Amino acid sequence: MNPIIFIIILLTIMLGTIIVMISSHWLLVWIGFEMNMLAIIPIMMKNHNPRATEASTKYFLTQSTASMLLMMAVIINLMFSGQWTVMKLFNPMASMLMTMALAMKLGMAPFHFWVPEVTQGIPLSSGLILLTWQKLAPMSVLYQIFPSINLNLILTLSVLSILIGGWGGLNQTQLRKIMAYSSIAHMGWMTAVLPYNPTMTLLNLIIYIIMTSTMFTMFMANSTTTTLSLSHTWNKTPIMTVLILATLLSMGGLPPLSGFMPKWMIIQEMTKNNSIILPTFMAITALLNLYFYMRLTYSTTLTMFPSTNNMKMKWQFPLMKKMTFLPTMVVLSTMMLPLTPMLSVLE
Amino acid sequence: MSMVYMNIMMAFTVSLVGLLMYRSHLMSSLLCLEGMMLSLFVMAALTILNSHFTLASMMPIILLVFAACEAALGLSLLVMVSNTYGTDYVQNLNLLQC
Amino acid sequence: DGPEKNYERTMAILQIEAEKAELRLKELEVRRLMRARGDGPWFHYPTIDKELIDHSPKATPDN
Amino acid sequence: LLDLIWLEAILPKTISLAQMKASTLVTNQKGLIKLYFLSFLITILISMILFNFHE
Amino acid sequence: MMTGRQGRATFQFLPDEARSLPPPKLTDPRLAFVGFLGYCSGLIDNAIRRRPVLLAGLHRQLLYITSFVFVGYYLLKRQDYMYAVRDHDMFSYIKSHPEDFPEKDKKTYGEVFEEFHPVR
Amino acid sequence: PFFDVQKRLGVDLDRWMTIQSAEQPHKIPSRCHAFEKEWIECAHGIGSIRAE
Amino acid sequence: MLKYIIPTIMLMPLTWLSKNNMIWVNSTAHSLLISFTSLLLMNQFGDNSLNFSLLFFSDSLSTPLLILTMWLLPLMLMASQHHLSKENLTRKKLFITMLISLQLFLIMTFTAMELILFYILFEATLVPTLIIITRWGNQTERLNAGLYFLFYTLAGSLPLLVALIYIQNTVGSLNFLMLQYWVQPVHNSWSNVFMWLACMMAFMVKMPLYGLHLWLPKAHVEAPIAGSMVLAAVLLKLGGYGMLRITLILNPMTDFMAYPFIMLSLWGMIMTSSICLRQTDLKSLIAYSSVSHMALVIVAILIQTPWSYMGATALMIAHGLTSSMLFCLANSNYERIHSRTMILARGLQTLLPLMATWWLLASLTNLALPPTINLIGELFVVMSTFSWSNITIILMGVNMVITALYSLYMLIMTQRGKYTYHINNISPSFTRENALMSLHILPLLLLTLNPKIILGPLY
Amino acid sequence: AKTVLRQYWDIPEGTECHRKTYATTSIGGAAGLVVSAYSVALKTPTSFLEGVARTGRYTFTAAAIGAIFGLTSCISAQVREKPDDPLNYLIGGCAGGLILGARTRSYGIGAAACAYMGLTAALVKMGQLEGWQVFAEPKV
Amino acid sequence: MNLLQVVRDHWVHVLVPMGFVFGYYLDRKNDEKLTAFRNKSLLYKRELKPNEEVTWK
Ligand SMILES: CCCCCCCCCCCCCCCCCC(=O)OC[C@H](COP(=O)(O)OCCN)OC(=O)CCCCCCCCCCCCCCCCC
Ligand SMILES: CCCCCCCCCCCCCCCCCC(=O)OC[C@H](COP(=O)(O)OCCN)OC(=O)CCCCCCCCCCCCCCCCC
Ligand SMILES: CCCCCCCCCCCCCCCCCC(=O)OC[C@H](COP(=O)(O)OCCN)OC(=O)CCCCCCCCCCCCCCCCC
Ligand SMILES: CCCCCCCCCCCCCCCCCC(=O)OC[C@H](COP(=O)(O)OCCN)OC(=O)CCCCCCCCCCCCCCCCC
Ligand SMILES: CCCCCCCCCCCCCCCCCC(=O)OC[C@H](COP(=O)(O)OCCN)OC(=O)CCCCCCCCCCCCCCCCC
Repeated sequence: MNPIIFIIILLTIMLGTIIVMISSHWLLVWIGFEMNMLAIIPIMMKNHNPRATEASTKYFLTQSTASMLLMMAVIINLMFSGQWTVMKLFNPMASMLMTMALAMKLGMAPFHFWVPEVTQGIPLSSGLILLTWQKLAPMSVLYQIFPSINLNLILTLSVLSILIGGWGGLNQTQLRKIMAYSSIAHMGWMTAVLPYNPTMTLLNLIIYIIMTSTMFTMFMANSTTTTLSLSHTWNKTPIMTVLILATLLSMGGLPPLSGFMPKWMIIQEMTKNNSIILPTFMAITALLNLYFYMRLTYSTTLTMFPSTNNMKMKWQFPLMKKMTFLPTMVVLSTMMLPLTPMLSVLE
Repeated sequence: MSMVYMNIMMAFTVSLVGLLMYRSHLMSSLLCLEGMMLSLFVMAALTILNSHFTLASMMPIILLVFAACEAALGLSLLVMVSNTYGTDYVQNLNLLQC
Repeated sequence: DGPEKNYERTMAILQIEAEKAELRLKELEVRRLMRARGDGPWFHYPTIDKELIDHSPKATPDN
Repeated sequence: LLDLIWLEAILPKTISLAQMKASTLVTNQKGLIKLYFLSFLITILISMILFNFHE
Repeated sequence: MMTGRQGRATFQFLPDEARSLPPPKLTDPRLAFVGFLGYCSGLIDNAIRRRPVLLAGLHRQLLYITSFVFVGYYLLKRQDYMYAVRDHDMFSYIKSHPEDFPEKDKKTYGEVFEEFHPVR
Repeated sequence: PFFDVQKRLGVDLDRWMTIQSAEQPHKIPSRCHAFEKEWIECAHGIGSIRAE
Repeated sequence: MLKYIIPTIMLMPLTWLSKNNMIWVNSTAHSLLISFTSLLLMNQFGDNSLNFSLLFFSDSLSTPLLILTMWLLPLMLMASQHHLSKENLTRKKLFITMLISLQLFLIMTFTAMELILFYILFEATLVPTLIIITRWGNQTERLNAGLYFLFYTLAGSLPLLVALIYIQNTVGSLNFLMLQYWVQPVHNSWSNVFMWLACMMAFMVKMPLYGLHLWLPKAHVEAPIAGSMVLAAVLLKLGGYGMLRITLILNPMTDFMAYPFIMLSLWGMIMTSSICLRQTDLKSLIAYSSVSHMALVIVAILIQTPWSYMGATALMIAHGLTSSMLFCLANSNYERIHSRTMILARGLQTLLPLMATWWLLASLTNLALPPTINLIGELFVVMSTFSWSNITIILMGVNMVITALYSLYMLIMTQRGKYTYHINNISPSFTRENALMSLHILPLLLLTLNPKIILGPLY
Repeated sequence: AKTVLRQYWDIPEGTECHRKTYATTSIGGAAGLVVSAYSVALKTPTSFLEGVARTGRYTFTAAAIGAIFGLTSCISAQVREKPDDPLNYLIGGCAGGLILGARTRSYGIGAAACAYMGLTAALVKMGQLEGWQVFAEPKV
Repeated sequence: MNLLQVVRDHWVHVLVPMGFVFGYYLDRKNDEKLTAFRNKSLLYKRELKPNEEVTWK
């Protein structure tokens, strides 16, 4: 792509999301999703290969179906309330349709199948946009309609997402597929707490984005997309293996790292509402994710896998990728737990 | 509700089932997607016109414009798929299985 | 440190912790009422703003 | 009998074995648009008929 | 829960009523920790780019510390404002609803009966 | 809105079309103008939990 | 506690800013100085605990555990510096950093006032411990050992997190001093049964409880020597310390909820003691010995008597020094013959006379020869358990017979008989090795002179 | 599901076992059909009769598990005269587990299914007695 | 060189000792924030000695 056109397309992806986030009108929310989908397809197609074309097609079909269901919910809401204001919906059928539409857009289980495939089929930079920025608009909508959401439906989607994400990631060797299932699992935490305290949905979203952004950036720095290609990092950039280790432990939710904070604060809110079984089940099931994060740390940082002779040639050249914000992101991904009370700025 | 809504809502349901139950041609599924938009356009227009919601009269046009633009994007992807494989069959789009 | 300093330092610690504990129990009770009744500043889900309404004489009288 | 066998079998070995089996069920997919969207239709129908999520 | 506060000046980082609160002290231990995180980010930046970790680019390390401390100061001001608002709302509600928060007539242990459970 | 930029800047991007009892071209009223006006004024300011 | 936290933190820049050839000298010297200052924690009062601030406090329970913790760091640096001699400088410094960070988390863990602060630091110790096992362990099995260690601990500790937050919502505080005055009795309902299990299983797994102990023979055996020292000496005692604290808020339900865990411990100690008789790996035998000793601590904590609580505190301290000494003794043979098999090198008393004296002293403390503090702790527990039920003296008596058998079997197999003919690289014991052994046993026997300082708050 | 579950919990424990079994068989049978639907959709059967065979095999297993649990637990509550006891479900839950082993022709799955389904069933009964909420309504 | 090089060799040896002094000093500052009951407990409250102004610091 012409670099100027690439900038305009990224700004349009952001504009679509911003429109969703500032709109008080359901039509403008729908337009924001349409604009966002239109602008993201080129960045998925940009490397021109059959896998990128398949991923773009699978993504287009999923998102277009979701957006039609969203519009159906809006129109039903208009028929039963005569207004367009972005707020609680006034019909239970409209609520179910919009909740399902947003679950499809988020890739929540059982609407999840596209996330692993689409992420695998596109470049790492595109996957970073797909798994971080693309969650902002659907979450911002769920944040505003949650009082009218069916409690059983949203909690069912959350439980399934945590289960499927945890189990799906166990069988993966591709880094992009691991991040896709990790995203699905982390999605379930955000929606599980939404009925009780939407502020903790925002907290988990922000910290998830920071950690996911850190992981993709480090994968991009060495152009690694598989477990075995990442296992060579120790013999090229040792510092990167330590940073990868810290972030993976943080994503695993281990104290005293930053990733424990969202799990800690969500458990607190659910227990205040006499929800004991569900947070206990969620916390235990999250051990699945810790397992396949720990497997990566074993092959990357805590042991030394075999290298190749041609790796010696790489020693003579410096890293020249930008790695934008990486030093800041990795610190925020790991060392923020002592500042947990700062979550009140999200209130 | 009035009787007409039953049929417009059936049409949306029919085209949604048609969208979710693929055969082979990717083109046949895109038509079901456009069918969904047509039923939304009609139901929106009927609700807005009957209620005399004057400023909402422009909403069906915006719906049609944005949905046609999204249909152009869908057709472009179909052409790129047909270039890769020589058909628009969805069973050739299974590389990402692995 | 002598026993007196530790003793009265303990009382200062206990007072702060007892005060925080009572406030924690009060906040939960306040949240339960506000969410049940909707008469407080919290759980105040917005309704349509009535300044949006047009009060001009319309094209027809009955409205 | 106890330390090397049964105390392994009743907890870590069996729990680990089940997760592995569940993982292969989840990830043994054919990558077909047709089947994935067919499962969406089942999900929506179940959500209405069985769980009445539309109410 | 506090999204629709009656006195919520919407989409404002620090509404004007926050100016009645004491500012965070520049020696605040939380602000010192934020500065330390900035210093760690500066060291990591040297490490990933294979410069001498402690000495390389002292100008860059200084801007890491300053920017973290600068942003940290305002985030703490908002943090302290949001907890002040929470307490203000809580106490106003308790005053407006005395029937829901009655002062208990609370007895001494000489009067209240607690069962004894021997440990034997 | 998630971010209420419109209210902060005092610019009306899409509020003008949210309800049918807002100002219309040539003062054409919607059929249910009176009912919507009465419901909006009743529920104004008290929050949705009370309004329901 | 800042007078200990800050100096511990400064060990890190000291390690990183030191001359390349002085990393072991500098960190060892200053960690010993920190250990010396920890004796100021012995300002304990008869009635009130020593309450520093809103965050931290020290009573007669945590004080001895703190002194042991800070004492262990220099010993671990001494024990590690030989087998890390060919490691490159940066990785050596990172190894020391993990040890320092573990000490930092531990001393804050033992003084945390609030149970949720205790929890965060209690889990925090996992991370450096896992890294030490998996990165610097020697065998392929270290990777599997790390996973068993990690997921056994978290399977229990995540339910504990839910329970603790539930208690704070109901009581209003998790501050330990407040809970002493606001504690309410636990009614006997199904919901309280699972609260009790949530509050206890995490600590039970760390002891470990018999049945839930399979992680320990893996982790303690695959870790490097410093890893084994801290794992057995201190980290097992987080479970005991946690149980001793949390049982405050679980009465009277502990009366009947204790029964299944008392049976597991009383029978488990006999099972694990028997296992020691047929172990072929010297390190594995020492690891199973720890499970048997900690079964007594579990039983002592669950019967909740003043004598059992004094005995439990003494045993935890006594076992910490003894088990660490045994691992160091076993490691010194491993650094010569590079095998953990116990029957491989025999008759070492003929080749290493003084080292055979350390083996004897380590063995005698392990089988609880009076008047060692090992015996004092075991005796007090046996006394209290006899009052709980006279019949327990049979299980306690059998265990003491079996313990003597495997303790001296280890001594006889390795130190006595005829030396192995083909093993010809048993060089004389280094000054470092001899100092390392005597820094275990000398404090252990000195405590016999003044036992009260390790008898805990019930004294 | 809301209705069948309501019918099951309306019947007092250890009484009207025939109606108790009808409810649990329906709950199990419905779960089997749901499993069949996703299985047939995601793993296409080789032929139409193969797919009907899979559905029958999965549905019958789930209904058989549901019937035995409902029947066994209701009878245990009757011969012991202990309606409000989790042990009845613990027994019913294991019986359903053994059926799962028998249908899968595996002793190992049967024993694992006994232990885990038995405990799960007991927890369900405890929750009903104590009012444990799985999907708890927001309160604070 | 004397003084120099000696200092460059051995300056790290002030870190931990200065950590202890700083840690000690911060411990005292925390005690000055917990004076709500100084000379006010029922057990120890008393009249101040003539010159004396606080019973402990
Ligand atoms: C004027 C120019 C413009 C730039 C000015 C900006 C300066 C501030 C930016 C930060 C830089 C701090 C100073 C860094 C000094 C590094 C000097 C150096 O690298 O020399 C190495 C020195 C001696 O080492 P040597 O004896 O030669 O070799 C030992 C072999 N192992 O080793 C040392 O002695 C280095 C000692 C460590 C460095 C100091 C650590 C500072 C910690 C900062 C904490 C941040 C807290 C922020 C809180 C703010 C809250 C308000
Ligand atoms: C409350 C009291 C608590 C006290 C009791 C605790 C009981 C002990 C719990 C033990 C937990 C399971 C055992 C953990 C030990 C480590 C597991 C292991 O190492 O198994 C190895 C096995 C072989 O496969 P693999 O290692 O991947 O092959 C080589 C490639 N790395 O690896 C595998 O095949 C995959 C293993 C996946 C399992 C990872 C551990 C997750 C444990 C949580 C289970 C989540 C259950 C959620 C299910 C909900 C729905 C039913
Ligand atoms: C090998 C795996 C390792 C992991 C082990 C995990 C252990 C978990 C144990 C959980 C069991 C907790 C108990 C739950 C049952 C409900 C408890 C209850 O509320 O029952 C109350 C009742 C009390 O009886 P009572 O003393 O008469 O009442 C007071 C009047 N005097 O109840 C009573 O009668 C008190 C007696 C309850 C204990 C029964 C003991 C059963 C026999 C000993 C089994 C030992 C453990 C077996 C583990 C095998 C696992 C495979
Ligand atoms: C022996 C037992 C005795 C009978 C009792 C049990 C039957 C209970 C009634 C259940 C309803 C019948 C279930 C049969 C489903 C269809 C089976 C099937 O696989 O159809 C064949 C087809 C294979 O596709 P293909 O490879 O292209 O070959 C085409 C051959 N005509 O398959 C497909 O193309 C898959 C797509 C069509 C199926 C969509 C999913 C719905 C069917 C799920 C199973 C039934 C559960 C849902 C219905 C419950 C209500 C009855
Ligand atoms: C029963 C006591 C329970 C009491 C309440 C507690 C609920 C416990 C929930 C247990 C969940 C069990 C999940 C088991 C997963 C099945 C794993 C398996 O191996 O089954 C295989 C079997 C198919 O056979 P296979 O050979 O593996 O594959 C054939 C390929 N063509 O798979 C199949 O054939 C289909 C498997 C369907 C399993 C559904 C079982 C649910 C039964 C619910 C009955 C309860 C009734 C309601 C009670 C209400 C009051 C409590």
